[PDB]
Amino acid sequence: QVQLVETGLVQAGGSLRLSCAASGSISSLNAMGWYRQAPGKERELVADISASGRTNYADSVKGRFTISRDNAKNTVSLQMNSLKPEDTAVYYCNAVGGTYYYDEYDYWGQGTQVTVS
Amino acid sequence: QYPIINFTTAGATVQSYTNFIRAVRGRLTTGADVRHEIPVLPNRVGLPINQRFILVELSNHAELSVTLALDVTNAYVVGYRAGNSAYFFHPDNQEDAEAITHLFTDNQNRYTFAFGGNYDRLEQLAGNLRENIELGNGPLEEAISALYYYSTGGTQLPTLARSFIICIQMISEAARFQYIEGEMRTRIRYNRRSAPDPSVITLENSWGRLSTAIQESNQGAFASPIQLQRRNGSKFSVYDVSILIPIIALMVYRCAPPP
Ligand SMILES: [Cl-]
Repeated sequence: QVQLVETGLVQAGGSLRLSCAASGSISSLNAMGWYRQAPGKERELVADISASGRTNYADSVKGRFTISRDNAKNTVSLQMNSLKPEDTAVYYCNAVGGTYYYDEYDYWGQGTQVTVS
Repeated sequence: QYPIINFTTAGATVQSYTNFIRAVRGRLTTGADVRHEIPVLPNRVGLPINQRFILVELSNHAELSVTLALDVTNAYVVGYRAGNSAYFFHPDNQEDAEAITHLFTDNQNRYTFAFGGNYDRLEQLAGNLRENIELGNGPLEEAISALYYYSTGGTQLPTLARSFIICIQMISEAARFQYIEGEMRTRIRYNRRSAPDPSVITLENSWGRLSTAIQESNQGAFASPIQLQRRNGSKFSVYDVSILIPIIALMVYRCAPPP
């Protein structure tokens, strides 16, 4: 019982913010992050962050995207600046958790379309 | 009354450590379920409670001692005994809560923690990420001390979490990954303490997804890639089981074997 909710057309070089809140039986919730897929291509990790503050970033978006996490409300943010048409894709929130291993569950959001240029 | 594997850091060697881990991998798995050359841990739903646990008794030169309990289905530490007191992580489900009641049934003080054994929670409590906590014989001898002294009112919560982090990796994670067993063997051998690097952290985080990816694979080929990191923290992807064979020693049960 764990659900993900994704809030958040942009012009090239503009900014955009995506959020992902979690709720329900998330006691041992670990990392949370954002993947993306441009149709026909493939899912790419974009960013993720552990409640403990460990941040990861795809090379492509370093210095452009910033991922933040608010533990108080189990929510994750994605600040996307200097958008390129190449960033156009369906973006998926992702959450991993488990008391007996980091990724006992691997839940995905329904995705939000992002269109650039 | 569960089987008990014994290890001491006092006089520890690369060989005694290996025999230890080897014996631990052997007690976790009957060996009946092997897929793509990698043994799968027993399934949790069917498993009789008298086959669910394994005890690891640790000692050090101080001659202090704690007994950890490992879950045969995940190989994780689920709790430990020290003296006449036993302590367990918060279990995710109710079925697992029940099973815990069969461990260390003879000491007067049982306790459940207000937190799971998940790294993010442990790292928070410890005030340190895994990459900031050194591993090796030294660290282990210290974890043992601190786990023990917790049952006497000697060690505070932060040091307990840290110590959990050390034991879980040097034991559970090493049982799961031969690559990680190898990391520990290098330390010790040379008498080092060092924090684990990305290549290690990232594996410890993807054991679950890795197991699924392999068991749901198409004759090995992953439906979708697993993101890993090299020693230098450069990101990369694995799509096929054949390249993980030397890396991973055990898989958590995800699917039924494909006939
Ligand atoms: Cl560590």
